[PDB]
Order: sequence, then C-alpha cells, then structure tokens
Amino acid sequence: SDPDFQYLAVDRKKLMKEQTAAFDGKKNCWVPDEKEGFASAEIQSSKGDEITVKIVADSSTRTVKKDDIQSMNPPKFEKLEDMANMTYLNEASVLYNLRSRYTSGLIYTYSGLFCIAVNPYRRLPIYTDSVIAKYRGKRKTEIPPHLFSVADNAYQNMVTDRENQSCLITGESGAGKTENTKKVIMYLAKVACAVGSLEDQIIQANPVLEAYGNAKTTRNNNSSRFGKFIRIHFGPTGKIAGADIETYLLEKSRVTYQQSAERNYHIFYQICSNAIPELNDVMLVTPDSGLYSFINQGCLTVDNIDDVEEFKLCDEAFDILGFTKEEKQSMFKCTASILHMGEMKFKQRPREEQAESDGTAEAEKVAFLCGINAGDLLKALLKPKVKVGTEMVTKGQNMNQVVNSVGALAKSLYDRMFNWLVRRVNKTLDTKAKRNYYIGVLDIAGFEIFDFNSFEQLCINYTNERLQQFFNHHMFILEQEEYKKEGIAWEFIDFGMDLQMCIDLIEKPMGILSILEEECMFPKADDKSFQDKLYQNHMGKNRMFTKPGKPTRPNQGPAHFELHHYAGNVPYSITGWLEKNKDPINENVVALLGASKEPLVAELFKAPEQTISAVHRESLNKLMKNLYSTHPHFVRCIIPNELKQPGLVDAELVLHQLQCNGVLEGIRICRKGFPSRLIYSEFKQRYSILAPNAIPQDGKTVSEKILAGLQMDPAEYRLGTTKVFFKAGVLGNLEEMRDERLSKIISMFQAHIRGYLIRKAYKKLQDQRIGLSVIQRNIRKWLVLRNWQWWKLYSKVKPLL
Amino acid sequence: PKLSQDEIDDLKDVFELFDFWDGRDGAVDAFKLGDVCRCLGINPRNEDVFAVGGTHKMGEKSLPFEEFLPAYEGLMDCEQGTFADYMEAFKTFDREGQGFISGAELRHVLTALGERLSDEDVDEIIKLTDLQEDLEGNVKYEDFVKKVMAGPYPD
Amino acid sequence: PQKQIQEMKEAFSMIDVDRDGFVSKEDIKAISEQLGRAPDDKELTAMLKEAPGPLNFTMFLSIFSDKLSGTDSEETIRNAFAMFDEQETKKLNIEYIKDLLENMGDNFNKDEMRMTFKEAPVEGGKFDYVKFTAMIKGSGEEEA
Ligand SMILES: [Ca+2]
Ligand SMILES: [Mg+2]
Repeated sequence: SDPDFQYLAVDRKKLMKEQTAAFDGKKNCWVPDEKEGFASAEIQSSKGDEITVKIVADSSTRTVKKDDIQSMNPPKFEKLEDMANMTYLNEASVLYNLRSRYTSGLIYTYSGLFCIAVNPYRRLPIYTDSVIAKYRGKRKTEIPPHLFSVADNAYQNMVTDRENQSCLITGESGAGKTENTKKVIMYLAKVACAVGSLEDQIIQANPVLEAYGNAKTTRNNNSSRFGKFIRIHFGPTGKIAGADIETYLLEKSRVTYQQSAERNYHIFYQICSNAIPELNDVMLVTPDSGLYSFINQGCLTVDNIDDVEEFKLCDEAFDILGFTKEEKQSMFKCTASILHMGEMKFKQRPREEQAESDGTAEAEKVAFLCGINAGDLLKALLKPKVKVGTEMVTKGQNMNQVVNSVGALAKSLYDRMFNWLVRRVNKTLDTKAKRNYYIGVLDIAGFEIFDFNSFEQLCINYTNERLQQFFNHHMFILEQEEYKKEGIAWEFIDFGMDLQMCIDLIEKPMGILSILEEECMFPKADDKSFQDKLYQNHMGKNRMFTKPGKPTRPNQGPAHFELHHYAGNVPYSITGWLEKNKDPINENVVALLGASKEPLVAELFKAPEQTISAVHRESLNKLMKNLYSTHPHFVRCIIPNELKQPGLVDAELVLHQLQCNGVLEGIRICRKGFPSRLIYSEFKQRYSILAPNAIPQDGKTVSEKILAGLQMDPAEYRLGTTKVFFKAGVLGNLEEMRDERLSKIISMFQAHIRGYLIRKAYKKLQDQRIGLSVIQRNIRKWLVLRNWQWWKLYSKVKPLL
Repeated sequence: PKLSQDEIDDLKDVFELFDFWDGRDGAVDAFKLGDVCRCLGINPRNEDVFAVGGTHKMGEKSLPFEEFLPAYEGLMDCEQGTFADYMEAFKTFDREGQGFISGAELRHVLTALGERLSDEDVDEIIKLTDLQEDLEGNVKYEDFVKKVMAGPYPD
Repeated sequence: PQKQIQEMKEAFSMIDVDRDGFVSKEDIKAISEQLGRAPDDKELTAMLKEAPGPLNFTMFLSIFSDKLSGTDSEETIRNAFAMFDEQETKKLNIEYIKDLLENMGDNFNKDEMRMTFKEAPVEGGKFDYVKFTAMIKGSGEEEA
C-alpha cells in the first residue's frame, strides 16, 4: 500500500493469511509461564479447579488452577491497533498484542487513552517530514498508532476546544521517554512554526540541560536524571509563542558517587576532554578524567558518547542561547571546582579528635574559581561557626564530618547551579508575548519497585501516585459524560479513590514525609527514632501501611514498612532518610561564598530577606494544580529487555511495567463500569443468529429482542441510545454462543440437503426393488429349468426342425 | 415421541425397502440408519445418528426392525433448522447485505464448515435444485434455501 | 401357448420309441442313452407321480405347463434390467450386476452366481441384459 507505513501497519492480507489454525474459545487459553510470562495452551481435562493443558510450543502437559487461566483472543484480534476493542482484555492478552506488534517492528500501540511505545533500539523511518504530512489533523482512529497522533490531536484539541493540553510521558529508566518528549516537540514545531530561531533555542537548550542532567547508567547511555515539565505556549493564530521548563528531583547523589560501569553527569567529562584547551586554565583542570575522585569512580568512557565533540557543541549551545562569556565561563568554573573539592584531603589525629587539612593546592584552586579565601574556606570547613541565638557558636569537625561536608558542598552547589541554569534557559525562551494557551509535556520517572527501595523511590512512587490519581479522575469524567450522553447514566463514585488514602498517608499533616521533615530539625535524631515515631502514628491504624511480609522475589533487601500503592505494596527502608532529606551544609561556608566575588557564585549562595521533601511536595502541588486545569494525554514508554536488543521481548519485564505503567490499572478502573460497547447496527449484524425466530424482518429493537430472547442477565448489559454497553467478558460469551449456533445451523442445513437427496432417490429405490425382484425370480427359474431332468431330454429331443 | 401406528407403518414401509437393498433378512445396516430416517421426513445430523446407534461404515452392525423404533423415536427429538436459522447463517457470509454470495463461498461453507458435505454431494444438489449462478459468479441463497427445504418434489 | 403344444406332439413323436400312445418308465432310458446320459431306475418314480392321470403328450402338457408356471414376459424382464440403465446403453457393468444379484435382495450364493454367469454374454466388461434376457426365455439359444 504505502512506503511510509512500513513500520506502522502490517498486512490486512498477510494477517488474514494466518491459517495454521482455527480457534477454540473453549480450548485455547493463556497460562502462567516462568520464561515467557504466559503461554498458549489447549485445555485437556478438568477435575474441579485442576485444569490440565498442553503447550502448543513444546507440546507437554502441566496442571494449572482454573483461576490462573486467562482468556485468549481469537486470531482476528492479532496485532490490534487499539487493545480497548479486544474481546478479551487482560494481562496476557495485552502482553501478547504488544509482543506481536513489537516483533513485527511496530512500536506504537493504543489501549484506550494510553499510547504505548516500546523502545525499538534502532532508528526507524517513521519520523520523517513525509510521514508528518500524513498525520496532520487526522483523528487517532483513522490512521496507524503513532506518537505524532497524540501530539497532533493535542494541538487540534487546543485550537478546537480552547484549553490547555498536557501530555504525560512515563516509563522506567531506558524506556525512551526522553527521545519521545523530543519527538513531540519536533512535531509541534513543524506544524506551528513562526512564519537562531525560537525553535532553535528550544532545540539548543537540550545540549546544556543534558550536559548537567544526564549521565551513563547501566540502563541508559544518556539518562535524564531529573523530571522535566515543558510547556509550549501558542499565539491566537495557533503558532508557537514561547516555552518554559520545570525540573523535578535531580539526582544529586551522583555528583559525588558513581556505581561501577556508571559515570557522573556528562559535563564533568566534557570539561576534562581538552576539546577547548584554551579553557583548561580558566578552570584549572588537567584533561584527564580518571584523575579526579568525584568522577573516576565508575567507568570513564562511553561508546556512543564523544565527550570531545559534545563539549564543543555544548560550548556553542551556550553561545546560541545568548549566554555571556562571563556567564558561560562562570558555569565552567563552578563545575571545575567540584572536581577539586573531591581532591582535598585532610590530616586527622595530631593529639586530638579533631581534623586538619593536608595541603592547600586543592582548597586554593577551589577558593580561586569560587572567588573566596582558601584560608577562610578551610577554616570554616574545618572548625565551623554555627548560629546559636544571641551568641552563635563554633563546632568541631571530624575526619568523617569534614569529607562529608565537602560532598555536601558539591552536591548543594551543583543543584543550585542546575536550577540557575534552567532558570537562565527559561529567561531566554521567554519572548515577552503573554500567550493564549499552551500544551505541556511531562517527563518524569515512572512507578518502579526494586529489591531495596529508599527515600528516592518513595519520592518517585509518591509522584506517580498523585499522577495516576490524575488519570483515574480523567477516565472517570470521561466515562460519566459517556453514560449520561447515552441516557444510561448510573451510580458511580470516582476512580481517585483508594488512591487518596495512600497519598494522604504521605503528604498530609501527620503522615510519613511530614514526620520526616518534623524529625529533622532535631539534632540527636536516630534512624530508629524516625522509625519509632513512624510506627506510632500509622502502625496498627492504617490499612495502607503495614509490616514487611513474605519476600516476593529473589534478593529482596531489608525493609522497615510496606506501603500499598496502586501498583502494589512496596517495602521501603528508611535507613538514611534523615541525612538524605536535609543537606547538611556549612552555614559558615555558605556565608563566605555568599560574599564570594564571582557573580554566579554570589547569586548561587544569596540569602533571603529547604528540605528536599518539602521542596518537591510544593513543586508537585504546583505541577498537579496545573495538570488538573488541562486536557490530559498519556504516553506509556516501555522497555522490552535489559540488552538494548531490538525485537527481543522479556515478559517478566513488560508485565512488570504494565503493572506499574497504568494500563492494567486503567483496565481495572474501566471494568467497574461497562467496557466493551457495540452500536446496535453492529449488534444485529453480528448476533441475529442467536435469535432468528424472534426477528420480524428497528436497530436497538432487534438488539433488545436478541438480548431479552437470550434471557440476558440485566446486570450484564445496559442500553444506550446509540450503542449497547456490556460488562467485561460478556461479548466473549456471546461470541462462543455464536460459534456453536452458526456451526449447528450450518450442520442442520447440511443435513436438510442430505435429506433432500435421499428422498429424491426414494422413488427410484421403490422401483428398482420390484425390478431386481423380477430378475432374481426369473433368473432362478431358467436355472432350475435347465436343471430339470425332463427338460434336458425334452429339449435334447429338439434337434430336427 | 409416542408414535402413531400410522407413522410406525410408514416406518415399516421404509424399513422393509432398505432391508431388501442389502439382503432381505429383517436386518438393516446401521450405515443406513440415518438414510432410513430421512426417507421419513426427518433431517438428522451426522452426530444425531451416531448418538443413537448409527455407524461410520458398512458391514459393522445390522439392526432388526424392533431396534429401529427406539432409534427413530430418538432422532425425532433433534433440532430441525428453520428458515430464519438458515437465513441468518448465510446472512453472516453476506457483506453488502443484498442477499448474494459467491458460489465458491457457498461450496466453501458446505464442504468446509460443520459436518462437511462431499464435493460430489454439493455438485449433486445444485443440479437438482438448479441454483443458477449469475454473470459475476454469485447466487441468491434465499432461493437456494427454499428449494433445499421445498424438497425434490414441489407443489 | 399355441405351437409348442403342437410341436410337443411332434417331439413327443420321438419320445414314443416303442410307439404305444403312452410312453413308459423304461421307455425314457431308451430315448436317452440313444444320445448319452442315463437317468436312473428311480429318477422316474419321483418323476412319475407327476400326471393328474396317465401319461401321453396330452398329459405331458399338464406337467410342463405347471412347473413352467410363474414366469414374466421378455419386455418385463428386459425392463427390469432396464431400471439400472438410465443412460439406456442396453448394457450393465459386469461388477455392478454381479453385486446387485449377490449382495442385494434375495442374495445369490456362490453357486447360483457361478451358474448364472457361465454363459452370460459379456463384452469388454459390459453385460448385455437384452441378449441375456432372450437366452433365459428361449427366443435365442440357451447353454449350461
Ligand atoms: Ca438386510
Ligand atoms: Mg410308450
């Protein structure tokens, strides 16, 4: 049909040419499998709850519980574009549809509101201008699943309805959400362009943000270690007027620690690449990465990352963004100093329990780039000066305490720097033309459960928690307006339900995080202190808050308590939370830098006129308040395997994601009501066979007669004004009841023919009987005659004439 | 179920004839059990006959008349396709909805779906019913259904 | 019939080998051997209680006329066979007629079968029921 659709639609033909089997809705079904997640099976026998089956693949036999078996969709639903039409909508049925389309090269698949995208791990011809011209203004149903359609419809919705739009993209690390976010933008920029260019900046902003918010992880070679909410503003003529960015949960722990086979943010390796030797001095760095302890911990290089090129481009990116020479260099300077910070060592015990320095080289260089006094810096870094009311004190630092205050300084410095960076970029992309509406793109980590989950995972899961509730609410309003729109309105409640208990248990007054913040402003606060207080308030009071249970997978790590998230009960370990919440940072050192001489450093540490959890919760409320005032859209990114290999699907992995993804929860949410629906027209055409002797020969009429005739259970269905609604799996029954009858009816018509033929040959049989009768009677006479002793003589006496 | 001595006589009439056509001896071969039933006006299904004693091939079991009554009585309680039943069925293979269908599909349905008919049998019923396939290659199943039902000898 | 009854007299005009107007128990065995064969001294006393009065060609036709009784005409018989020949080829396939006679209706046994097809007219697999019909009836020539 068409070149541009090679990786979009398969073959209606080659899929109709799937004949190595009919299908028995009675015998074919899915069964749990340790290797493939699920497995096609042919039921054999049943003895109560013990079903026996054969696996088409290896052709063996296993015994499974009738409750563990899952319905299998007929071959006609192979590689379906929207799984919200599949007769049987479940775990296995969804996993199979995704696997199938993916292995065929197709990566975009719908599922109701969702737009699932599996990382192809290979560039595809799907994102060309040519392709773009095809999706312009086409409704999602009238064209193959694609990200461009979630974007386009978003735009056309903005114009048509005149209301903000929000595109939420989620998914684990390495799922490809970042590249997806970019795609969405490249699209809006190529369908609403002005008349370097504004678009160019939105594009150049990437390099610098990636230089500070991306690093190499075992999952992704260029992972965005921060969530980003990008808003695109338009004018009254539907053109891009401007944009702004908002970052979330930047992973600061990275600044001073890398896991094996991992690097720190790309920027550090760029400044040590020697791509711009002329800057080596303004930063005081020697072009060797494995030289500094804050970056030479994991690995140093990356295959697809040319740290020398990237730095040049980064440099240019700043230029194109309009950064001043003094600014850009200030950025580099602040960056380089962190490298030196990790290179400061300290001498311990002369005859005291208090530390001292071991050289200045390093502390001098830091002081230089930061515009302060190294004597001052080290005097404050060593023995502090706190702020006790009316008579501030001096503290004594340790070997440990001092090295951990330096890392705190770097961590704290990087964050401030990054926030100033984003704010600066924003400053550029803000062309004063107070726009009409916008369409924001969210891009944060998704809900993920691990062997050991900590404060970081809590923050993540807690965010998606609020985010998932946002979907259920959207799905809720959508469902209501549909039912009311079909005169079949009904009971209802709201899907943002069991979601609130968990959310409150975390963000509300005497909840978790609240206890974390309260329990910090106390010096002598223990881990088991935070624990003690935590347990007291919710242990034994909250159903959504329980004690560690039987480990689910191999290698579960410690755990102090379990939290029933919508995605499951996640075991968390509160070890270190107190330290990870507040940033111990030399109030003294801060003051010095506050008075630094470098403009950037001064601004980075300027006092007013703090805790992580209190910051995110506040910026999350803003995010949510914004989202709830937009028209949602959802893009579910999914990572098929841990090898970056195209076409390879790992069930236990995809299923895991679907469980936390929102698809499975979106299906359960829609199950409460009446999922599958057919417009009467179709119903009669498809199910008139179930009640021929009750059909006169209207539309809903016929249907109302078929259903009533079938003695349909009132609960099972409902009657809309244009289409009929059915409970989950009902149509499935109607489907099988359809196969049996159509088959019997055909057989019956086949018998009527067999009966026609014979009856037709009856008269002939009645005749041929007397006929054969004559022959046998007569032939027997001539045979007796010729044997009668008188005849042989009576006639051998004949020979004369 | 309870049979009229009329019906039984008729039953004896047809049982007589068939007994003859495979050797007169008061016994009829099970492979004909269904065929005897059909001559009586019933339209058993291959499954209905096998469920009452009928066999797959010739020369395996012979039945006295005394064993035909029970068997015949059983087949009378099976389902008989009605006009609507057949029509809705064919209607399913009808795209447009104007009562037509491709001869290939017709023969396809008849020899591939349900308890299949032999190509020799389908070939034979199109001749007797004279279902003529027009110019393009499709037929009016509504008419083919009436004729199969109307039977060999019209009115 | 008309002239067989007249030819009987004229063929019972030889069966009179001692010419008395009557024939006789011994009389036959002298009209037989005079050609071969020889029906025993008892193939006559079970074959003599056959005349509803003395014997002698007018009491011979009431013995030939009565075990000969029960036949059908030539058109009737060649119309019987002509019930298994819709194409009207005037011939039936050999295996078909053999099957009809041996396994249907009042089945023939390997004996009757062997005896019926010994002199059966069969050309290239086709059985001439029209010719075979003449045979059985006499119109043509019959053989054992
Ligand atoms: Ca018989
Ligand atoms: Mg004499």
